[PDB]
Amino acid sequence: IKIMKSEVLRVTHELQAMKDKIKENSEKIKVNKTLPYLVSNVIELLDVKCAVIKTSTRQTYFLPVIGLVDAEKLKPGDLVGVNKDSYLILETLPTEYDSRVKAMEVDERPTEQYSDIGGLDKQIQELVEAIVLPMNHKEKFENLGIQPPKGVLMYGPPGTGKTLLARACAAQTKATFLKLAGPQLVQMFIGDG
Amino acid sequence: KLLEHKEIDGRLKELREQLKELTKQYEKSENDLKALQSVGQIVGEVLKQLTEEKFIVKATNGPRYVVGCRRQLDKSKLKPGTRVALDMTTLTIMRYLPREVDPLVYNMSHEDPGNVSYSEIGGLSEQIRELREVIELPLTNPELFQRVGIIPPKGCLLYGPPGTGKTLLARAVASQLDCNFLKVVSSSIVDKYIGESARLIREMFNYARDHQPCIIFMDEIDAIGGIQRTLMELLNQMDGFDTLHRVKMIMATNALLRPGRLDRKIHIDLPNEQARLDILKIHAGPITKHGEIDYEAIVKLSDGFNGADLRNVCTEAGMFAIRADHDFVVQEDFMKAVRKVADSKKL
Amino acid sequence: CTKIINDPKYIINVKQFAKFVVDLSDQVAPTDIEEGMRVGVDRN
Ligand SMILES: Nc1ncnc2c1ncn2[C@@H]1O[C@H](COP(=O)(O)OP(=O)(O)OP(=O)(O)O)[C@@H](O)[C@H]1O
Ligand SMILES: Nc1ncnc2c1ncn2[C@@H]1O[C@H](COP(=O)(O)OP(=O)(O)O)[C@@H](O)[C@H]1O
Ligand SMILES: [Mg+2]
Repeated sequence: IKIMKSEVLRVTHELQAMKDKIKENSEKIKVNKTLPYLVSNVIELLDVKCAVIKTSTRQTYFLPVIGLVDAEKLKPGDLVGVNKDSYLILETLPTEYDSRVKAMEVDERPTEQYSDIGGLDKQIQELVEAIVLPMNHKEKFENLGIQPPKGVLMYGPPGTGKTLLARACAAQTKATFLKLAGPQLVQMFIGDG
Repeated sequence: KLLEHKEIDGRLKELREQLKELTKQYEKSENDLKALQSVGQIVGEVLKQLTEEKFIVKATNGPRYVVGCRRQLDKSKLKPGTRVALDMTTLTIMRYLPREVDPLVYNMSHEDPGNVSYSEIGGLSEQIRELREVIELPLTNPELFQRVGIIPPKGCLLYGPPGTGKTLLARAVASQLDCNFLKVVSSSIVDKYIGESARLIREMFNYARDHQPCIIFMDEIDAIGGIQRTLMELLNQMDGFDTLHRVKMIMATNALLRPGRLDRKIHIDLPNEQARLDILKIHAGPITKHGEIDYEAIVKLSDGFNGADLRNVCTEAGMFAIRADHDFVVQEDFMKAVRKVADSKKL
Repeated sequence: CTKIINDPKYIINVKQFAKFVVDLSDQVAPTDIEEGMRVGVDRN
């Protein structure tokens, strides 16, 4: 019967003291998290809990402590907003895609049936069986235990129908086509490509 | 009244555990608050040792600074080339860091201490016997080699048809040791005249020596840089001088044949049909098949004379099986695949 | 503003200088700023 009064009083007192002290600590952390958040990437994670961060200013700093996030929920390559000057990680950032990458996605879905391609029946069959057939089947390809090839290189003289076949494949597939060009992935800034 | 006290104890224990979890969360908050005061440290490479207490460090994308160590750091760990973390204000070396894996080195530094049986590479018993006779004796017991006097067994040559299993030959020998097993095919050792050297001739022998024995295994040197005297000089350089930790060269391609320049040369025999059956067996293993299958007349009709031909016909029989729900490939299907490929290869 | 974050946060690309996570000043409203458009930011 003593445990009622003694324990309830003590535990509620510790609850309230710890609660307002947690609110104080959280307020201090929030006010200390200066918003600018210089964006940086974790190039590697190493044990002492410590990280090597390459900032968007093209310079890499070692961090004696991780910061305000958890080291377990991190890996190489993640986007983290570090402090402008302290360079300490303040929060993790969701996967960010450049405007060029988003524009790279096919949204108009050009309409080109395979009937518009003449003289390439074997080539169309190879492309559809290497790029589309392993896509919407998958599990049965594993059932036969046969490895579907990872990539296809369409090569030949100009005007043979390479880009035409690619456009037709984008037309007659439900996959999210991601078109691009070689010169697109060439930029002034180091590491931009 | 006992049940009332028991529900009381249940609630009070819940409150105690809640306080414990709150205490853990408060400790994490205090830990991150303490972590807040920490500041980053610039990353650089120690280029040179000026004195005991003076160092030369190059910031990754900064200038070169003359700096000194902190104090309680083992100065021997700071060789030229090591990665260190300078303080951001006094620029003193604070701690050392592992190197960061470099680009170029992806097939030059990867280790494969695997166990690939000679059954996987089928139909080449004589070649694997010869490879063992060449590599095992120097690696196993060099004491007899230094006793007789002849130190260097380097050289070797496996000319034959292209892509018939040259890599598997050095992979078959991987049954005993041969961990690093680098593949630097037609590149990064000569580059026409000299272009790749030292940093592209010596790191082979360094990363082999700092680990278990391996095979630089340069490949298809008929396409290096795409000059002869340069190759003559490169093979006659100090490569055979040190011969670190019994690492051999397993060149594969098509007075260069004397000792010290090229050791025993073996012609990879054209895949015999009686060996074609073994190749087709060990390639057609993983693909899901049926009981009535039989690999006897295929090699009779399949005279494509290439191992990759066998791999591709194994894949192409399955590719035929993709049409219709066939989870297994029938003998007629293999026959169709070979009568397709062995004739398509002619074009 | 390369990416919008939802107090909303905004990731900005200062050409070659750097990438920052910033917020709008009180002068502009969140509706005006859209993803991918170029905006002016103070130097501090
Ligand atoms: N086999 C074909 N059947 C029908 N139309 C074809 C065929 N080959 C080319 N064309 C047409 O001719 C033009 C050739 O352009 P296409 O984009 O196909 O070129 P390509 O093969 O990708 O080569 P390049 O990259 O050199 O321009 C297109 O307008 C296409 O419609
Ligand atoms: N006799 C064989 N047994 C099994 N696989 C073989 C055989 N011959 C060739 N291969 C296949 O060929 C590939 C290796 O080709 P390789 O001979 O290394 O070409 P290259 O000599 O041009 O490097 C391997 O993936 C292997 O599956
Ligand atoms: Mg084109």
